[PDB]
Amino acid sequence: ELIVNVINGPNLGRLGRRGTTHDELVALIEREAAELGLKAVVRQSDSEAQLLDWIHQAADAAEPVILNAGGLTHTSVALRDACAELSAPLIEVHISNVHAREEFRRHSYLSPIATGVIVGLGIQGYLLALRYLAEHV
Amino acid sequence: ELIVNVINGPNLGRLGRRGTTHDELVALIEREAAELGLKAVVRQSDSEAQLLDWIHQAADAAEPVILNAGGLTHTSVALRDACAELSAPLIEVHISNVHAREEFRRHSYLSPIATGVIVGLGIQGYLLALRYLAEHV
Amino acid sequence: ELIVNVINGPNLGRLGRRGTTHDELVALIEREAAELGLKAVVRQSDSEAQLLDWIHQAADAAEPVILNAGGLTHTSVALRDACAELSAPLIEVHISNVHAREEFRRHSYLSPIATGVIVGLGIQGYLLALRYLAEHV
Amino acid sequence: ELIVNVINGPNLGRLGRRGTTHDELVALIEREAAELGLKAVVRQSDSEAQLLDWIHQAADAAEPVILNAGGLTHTSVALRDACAELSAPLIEVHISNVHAREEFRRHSYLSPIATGVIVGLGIQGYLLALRYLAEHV
Amino acid sequence: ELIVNVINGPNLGRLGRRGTTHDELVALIEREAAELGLKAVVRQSDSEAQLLDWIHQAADAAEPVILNAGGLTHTSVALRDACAELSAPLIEVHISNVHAREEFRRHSYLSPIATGVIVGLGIQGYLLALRYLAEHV
Amino acid sequence: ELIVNVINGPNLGRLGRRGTTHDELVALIEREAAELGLKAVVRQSDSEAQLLDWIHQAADAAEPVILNAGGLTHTSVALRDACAELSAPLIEVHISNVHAREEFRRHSYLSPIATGVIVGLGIQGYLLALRYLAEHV
Amino acid sequence: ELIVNVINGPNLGRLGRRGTTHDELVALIEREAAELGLKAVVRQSDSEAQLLDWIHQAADAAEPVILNAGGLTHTSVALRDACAELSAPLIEVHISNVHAREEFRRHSYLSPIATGVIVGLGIQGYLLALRYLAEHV
Amino acid sequence: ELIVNVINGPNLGRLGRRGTTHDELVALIEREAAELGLKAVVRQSDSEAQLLDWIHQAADAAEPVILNAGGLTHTSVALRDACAELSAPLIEVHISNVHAREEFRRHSYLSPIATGVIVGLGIQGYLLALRYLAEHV
Amino acid sequence: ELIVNVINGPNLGRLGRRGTTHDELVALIEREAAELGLKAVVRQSDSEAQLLDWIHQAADAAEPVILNAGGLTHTSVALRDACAELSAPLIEVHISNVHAREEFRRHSYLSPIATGVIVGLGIQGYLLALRYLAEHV
Amino acid sequence: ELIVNVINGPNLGRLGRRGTTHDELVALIEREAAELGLKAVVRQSDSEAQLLDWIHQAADAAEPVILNAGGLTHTSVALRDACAELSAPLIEVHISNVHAREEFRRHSYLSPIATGVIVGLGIQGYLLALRYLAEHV
Amino acid sequence: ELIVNVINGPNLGRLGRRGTTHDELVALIEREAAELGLKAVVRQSDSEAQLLDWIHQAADAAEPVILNAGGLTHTSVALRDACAELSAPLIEVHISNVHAREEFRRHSYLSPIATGVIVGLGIQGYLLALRYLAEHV
Amino acid sequence: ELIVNVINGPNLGRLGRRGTTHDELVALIEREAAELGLKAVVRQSDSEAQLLDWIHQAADAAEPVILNAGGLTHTSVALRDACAELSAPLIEVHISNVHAREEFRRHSYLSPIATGVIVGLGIQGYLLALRYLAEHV
Ligand SMILES: O=C(O)[C@]1(O)C/C(=N\O)[C@@H](O)[C@H](O)C1
Ligand SMILES: O=C(O)[C@]1(O)C/C(=N\O)[C@@H](O)[C@H](O)C1
Ligand SMILES: O=C(O)[C@]1(O)C/C(=N\O)[C@@H](O)[C@H](O)C1
Ligand SMILES: O=C(O)[C@]1(O)C/C(=N\O)[C@@H](O)[C@H](O)C1
Ligand SMILES: O=C(O)[C@]1(O)C/C(=N\O)[C@@H](O)[C@H](O)C1
Ligand SMILES: O=C(O)[C@]1(O)C/C(=N\O)[C@@H](O)[C@H](O)C1
Ligand SMILES: O=C(O)[C@]1(O)C/C(=N\O)[C@@H](O)[C@H](O)C1
Ligand SMILES: O=C(O)[C@]1(O)C/C(=N\O)[C@@H](O)[C@H](O)C1
Ligand SMILES: O=C(O)[C@]1(O)C/C(=N\O)[C@@H](O)[C@H](O)C1
Ligand SMILES: O=C(O)[C@]1(O)C/C(=N\O)[C@@H](O)[C@H](O)C1
Ligand SMILES: O=C(O)[C@]1(O)C/C(=N\O)[C@@H](O)[C@H](O)C1
Ligand SMILES: O=C(O)[C@]1(O)C/C(=N\O)[C@@H](O)[C@H](O)C1
Repeated sequence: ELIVNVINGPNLGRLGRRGTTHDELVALIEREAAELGLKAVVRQSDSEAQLLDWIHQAADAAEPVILNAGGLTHTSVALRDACAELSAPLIEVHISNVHAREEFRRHSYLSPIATGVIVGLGIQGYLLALRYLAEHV
Repeated sequence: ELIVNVINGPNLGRLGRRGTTHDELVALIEREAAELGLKAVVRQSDSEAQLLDWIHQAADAAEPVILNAGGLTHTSVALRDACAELSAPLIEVHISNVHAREEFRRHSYLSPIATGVIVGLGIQGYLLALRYLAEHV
Repeated sequence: ELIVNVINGPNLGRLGRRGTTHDELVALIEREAAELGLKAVVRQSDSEAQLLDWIHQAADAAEPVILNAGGLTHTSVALRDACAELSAPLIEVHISNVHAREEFRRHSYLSPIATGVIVGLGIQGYLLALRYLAEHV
Repeated sequence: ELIVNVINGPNLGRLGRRGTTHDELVALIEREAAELGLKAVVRQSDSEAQLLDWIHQAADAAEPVILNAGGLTHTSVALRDACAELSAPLIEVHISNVHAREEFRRHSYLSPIATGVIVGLGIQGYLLALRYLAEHV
Repeated sequence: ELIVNVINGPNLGRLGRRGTTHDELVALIEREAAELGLKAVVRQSDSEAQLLDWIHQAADAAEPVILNAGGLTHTSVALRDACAELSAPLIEVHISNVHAREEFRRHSYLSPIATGVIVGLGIQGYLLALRYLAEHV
Repeated sequence: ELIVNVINGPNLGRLGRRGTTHDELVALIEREAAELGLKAVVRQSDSEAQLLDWIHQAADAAEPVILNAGGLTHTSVALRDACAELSAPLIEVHISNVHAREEFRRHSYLSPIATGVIVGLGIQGYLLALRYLAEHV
Repeated sequence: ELIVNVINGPNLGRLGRRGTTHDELVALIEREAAELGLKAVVRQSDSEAQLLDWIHQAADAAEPVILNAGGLTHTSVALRDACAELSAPLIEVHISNVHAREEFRRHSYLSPIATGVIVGLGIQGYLLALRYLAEHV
Repeated sequence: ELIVNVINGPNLGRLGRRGTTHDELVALIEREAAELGLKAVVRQSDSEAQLLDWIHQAADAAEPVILNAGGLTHTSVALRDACAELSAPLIEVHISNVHAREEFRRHSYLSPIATGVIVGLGIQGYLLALRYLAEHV
Repeated sequence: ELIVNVINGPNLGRLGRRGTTHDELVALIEREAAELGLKAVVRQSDSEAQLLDWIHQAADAAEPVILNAGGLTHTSVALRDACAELSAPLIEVHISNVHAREEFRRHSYLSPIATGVIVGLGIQGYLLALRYLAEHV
Repeated sequence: ELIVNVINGPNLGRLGRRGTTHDELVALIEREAAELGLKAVVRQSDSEAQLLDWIHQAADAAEPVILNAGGLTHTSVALRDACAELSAPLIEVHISNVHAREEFRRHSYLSPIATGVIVGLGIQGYLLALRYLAEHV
Repeated sequence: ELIVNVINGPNLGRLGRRGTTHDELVALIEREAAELGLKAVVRQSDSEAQLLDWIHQAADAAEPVILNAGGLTHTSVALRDACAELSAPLIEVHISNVHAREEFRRHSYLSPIATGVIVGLGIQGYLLALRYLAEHV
Repeated sequence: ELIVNVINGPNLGRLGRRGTTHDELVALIEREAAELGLKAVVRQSDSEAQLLDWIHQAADAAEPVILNAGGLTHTSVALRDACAELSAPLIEVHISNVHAREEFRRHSYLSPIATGVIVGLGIQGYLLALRYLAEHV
């Protein structure tokens, strides 16, 4: 199927003063998706409720999700539970290597329900997640 | 007093694809409340802030609350603290038996401040909570 | 610099039925700030996303922050991460002595990134935080 | 006919700090109406213009009105004139015995155009007004 | 000057079920004004505050006012006081002969500050008020 | 307590064409309040319903009120009744000496429930009311 | 009575690229109405629901209607039924001679309930409909 | 299941000047539904698009529908097609006996896809449709 | 010219529960358009008035239209008439073979004014319509 | 053609404290237009963008324009360029004799593209511009 | 009089990346005003129309204005003309020494109508303008 | 970097009646950008303030700008000053050869601060500006 949802959570709108901005990340993702024959829909919110609604829509549409949940990765049971309804693949992405950072960042509520997880590969992590989904149609 | 607040948290709007829908649950609750001589006000949100506001209103009105907080049961100190202001009974309800599921679901921030807790009895749990409140006027 | 942000999180709007109201707290802070030659901007929200936006603005303006995050003190990685972007001082304040209360309240995601922390001194804690910032220009 | 309008004027939203709240009053009225085979539509406003619009709608629908106009009972010719257009019964209700209070409260612009008046019987006054209308179909 | 304000108060929107409707009254006034070389601006509200704002605008513009205040004729000091600021003529109009009706309708807060008063001549009263203003330029 | 509410009713927005404007009056009040160690919150409306809501808020906050109700002084039972709920002092102020004017202005629905009344001292009346409240803490 | 409603349906906003524009048509109608001692209220919509609401208002006001329903002439039972409630005359107008065009345009749901019908006389058809209504008062 | 949707189309808001009003019809339906152990959700629109959305929601919820489509009964393929998605029963209702009226009213796009059809039994037709659905659970 | 409008009418938003969703259809169209050197603007509405406005815009821009009008294909003269203003090609598309279905679906108000018509080729019908327009520049 | 646009730019809303107000000017223009068999549409804005939009509409409608651009007369190339699209006459009007004032006011970006220019004849300048257009049909 | 308007034009919201921010400038001005016994109202816009409205309000209130018009200093006749209506002092301020910069910045439309002008003294220029107005009451 | 801003000023929305429309220009730019590996964000406004905000965003994002400012090219110091904050390249584009037209069009406030300028090459000028930026990364 063509459509892949890329959903970014809290503080990811701040990319590029936290070099690559979130707008630039959207552009990079869109270009790579077109190359792969996909259509990427990229969304970012600091609101858990908004993220939940986007995940609910992806469940109702049976669309795959690439999710970088920011701080809610480590803290939100609610976001996990929304993701548990997804029928298509869920790929967890983090820009930083969360396993090399504070202890609290080494625990994810999403990893057990995700198909797979990419961390520490920068923004290329998103592009690699897209290529997985393209080669897994 | 006639009025009981029934407040549902994250992902409870998704009932009936997660058979009984949330609209149907509202109908069942309303019917049982009328039978018991009560009026039930049933509300659902995926927003912690919205849930907090509803709990604040119930505190200011000295109205009892039946609360199924969804994932925030396990995670939100803020929701607990809002519930601590309530003067009337607080009944915690979960549809599933949270004690039979993942370890993280066996811990609730609400149970220590609730009057009581019903889990694992399905949607009938709400109806049983209503009957407690009716027989405790 | 003149401006200091005072940001209150969940349930702090309920001060004075939880004697001093939040409006009164704003007045007290404003008066003390004028005495110190500062301008205080006091804001309160029960919404994590709203708190994040206010912290983002303070980062972009290089303004100091006095933050009483309420229940999110103990639970929100996202709020921590927003505060990590601040270049000016961050002073954590709690009205109650959180170290004398439930175990879960003795852990803060903010303390490790804050300049300093004041707890248990009541509403005067805010005024003392302001005086620190004034004497540290 | 099934429908009865119950219209409350200024300060009646403050019931229960001025024990029974306005929400509770609505619940009590609704329950009694169902028992009587009626449907009660209960509305409250501190705005004369809003009350006038509700009375205008009841005139256009030929629906009966139970009206507790609050302070406007004693002061508003405009509200009287709107009520003069009603074709169905108008029942004036006051919770307090207005004849036992200040002199200005013993004069009503509505009493001369009302079918009848109940005062001093508490919130039961509304329920008794409903029973009149039910037995007068 | 060309412009005359015609301002109708409470219950005057109900003309023609209380034969001529308020829309028809506007049409009649507009036609007569054009014949007289004037421009009539006709407005109606059940809101005292709205009437006050229209009178305030006419004061700031030094425009004459034809005012049929409905029930507020007999009751509103506030409307009187707004009219006291007018520099151009104020003509009070009532469709019915208020002196032939209930005692309370025979007292007007506006008559002492009006240039003159027309009552009991029907809707033609407005047209006669316009002709006064035209012949008094 | 720091906060005092100053509430102006109908036509008081027109000050300074009815020299000192309402904006200027707000400035004068704010300055005097700061001198006295108070915070003044000054509001004006031509809407009775809006005034009622502001008085309701002051009742719920146990804050004192300085009220110049304009024409509603003489006419509104509803405004009186809202003021009767206040627990802190109510000071009635009029700029003009109402006892030297028309007979209808010599009767107030508010005076019997007010702590005290200042009339005829101009805009300084407000400043004197503030000084009373400051010396009565 | 002065008021006549002129109601245009789908595609009539496109006049003057489909020479005379709809704005110009409104102007022509208004001028002719003034000459005849009438007031014309001219409205156009591509929305059936909006047309229905305008017809409902004309029924409640007992005002005559000149209706050029565009394509809905041939297709809408709902519009017919709304027009059946009118007590004053209904004049059907079409700019083009619908009887000289496609077969489907030679059938109207409105003609059987209209007083009369004018087709093929251009925009003058509206002006002639107005003159009928003026001479039939 | 408890919930039944009752959907009324064009001109059904005009009931009771076209004796029983639409508000009264809602009341009658609600009462009968409660007696039968159901919950009725009654909606009316003159907009085809709005009716389509309500039918779409009933399809997604697998809820039964009682539909009186007004004039669109005879004309709308789109409404038919929306109803074809319903999995629960569809009961077509008309207040009037459409088979005794104009020829065009004797053809329905909905009858072939409806479970059954009630016509000519007045407003009781709705109540009888509800009783069918209750006895067919 | 680059731009082609693809306009879908009633019930086409329901694709993929009526496998391919409307979002997916948009993606497929966009990709094929880019391959052909075109830009496709894809819009869907259940509102006739909205469809009319989109067709009006395409007329004013002299842009070609691919139109799948859903049920309005068979019923709307208004939509036909809007399409008659188009100067660029109009291609009618239906996913299903309408000639193999109910008799009423074998009649189209659009076919006589369309350049051409594709039916029964699924969603590929849209892509084939795009390729026609690209090879006809 | 009947319609003439009269467009006023910055500071022209302030007429009558800068005797005749802008409202009065509108009235005078409307009356003169009716006498001449025209319809005048009079608009005023302090926003260049708003003026541009009004000129764009007049270009699309092939309607004549009487333009008093205020200060933008001397400064705005953008307004000139919008006026260059007009096909019907453009008449430039100024109330004051701009040639007798500061040097900067003696240069207009509009005069070279206008049909003609009237200055220094007061508000009658507009009426004379209207009479030109009427006699030039 | 207490009130002074401080109005900033285009690009002045960008202060502190173009050290002192606009928020900080507001704070500095407010503090200095309080010291001088004044109340400063500080506003900034990139919209000429918005600046014009603020100047219009200051004219109607007979309040003094400190104006740093940004680029419109050199270009806007409209802003000049609005300022010409002011009866109280107008003080022109620029942060930079405009006489040391490009030739076009050495010409101001405002200087000839201003009381006086301060340039090149930084943000202190505003504070010095305030002190002028305070010593000139 | 991928993103380039293309910003069009006054009257550029009117392209294609002033053959290629603004929508078509957007399409052409988008296609060329994709070919070059860029993402173009194309915006048009007749509002100087809106253009300023878009330039401010591009400054904060360190994104390059292709700017065709329309008439403001020749007149706006404010727009120049906003562009002076840009750190990435600024390319000035005009469709027409401004040096062959009126004298006032041969002067630009933007040229001295732009990297470079393209005029007179039609809409291809934008595409050539994009190719510069792509080859200058
Ligand atoms: O490295 C990442 O992508 C992160 O998701 C960014 C975060 N917030 O935006 C973190 O909280 C996190 O642990 C890692
Ligand atoms: O079983 C329940 O009712 C739950 O509250 C549902 C949840 N979210 O909606 C859970 O997160 C939960 O643990 C149990
Ligand atoms: O004592 C405080 O100031 C607290 O921040 C208040 C809280 N919510 O408003 C707490 O959750 C907390 O632990 C302490
Ligand atoms: O007793 C009552 O019900 C009253 O209507 C309440 C009032 N306001 O809410 C009064 O002003 C009144 O006289 C009595
Ligand atoms: O006769 C009139 O015109 C009146 O103003 C109508 C009223 N309300 O609309 C009255 O209250 C009145 O006394 C007379
Ligand atoms: O003198 C005053 O302050 C007054 O309150 C002003 C009024 N309206 O604004 C009056 O109606 C009044 O009697 C006195
Ligand atoms: O000729 C007319 O006036 C028409 O009503 C115009 C139409 N739409 O605007 C038609 O559909 C029609 O048949 C005739
Ligand atoms: O009799 C009915 O219920 C009808 O549905 C009412 C209609 N519109 O509201 C008709 O168009 C119809 O044929 C019958
Ligand atoms: O097959 C199609 O594409 C159709 O247009 C779909 C419809 N509604 O969405 C029909 O009403 C139709 O006849 C065919
Ligand atoms: O005299 C006029 O009509 C003017 O257009 C008024 C102005 N602004 O409203 C001027 O700027 C002008 O030069 C003349
Ligand atoms: O130096 C100043 O304060 C200026 O007003 C700032 C400007 N825009 O914000 C200029 O255009 C200017 O010439 C000087
Ligand atoms: O030729 C161009 O692109 C121009 O920028 C268009 C204009 N407005 O849209 C002009 O004012 C201009 O001089 C040239």
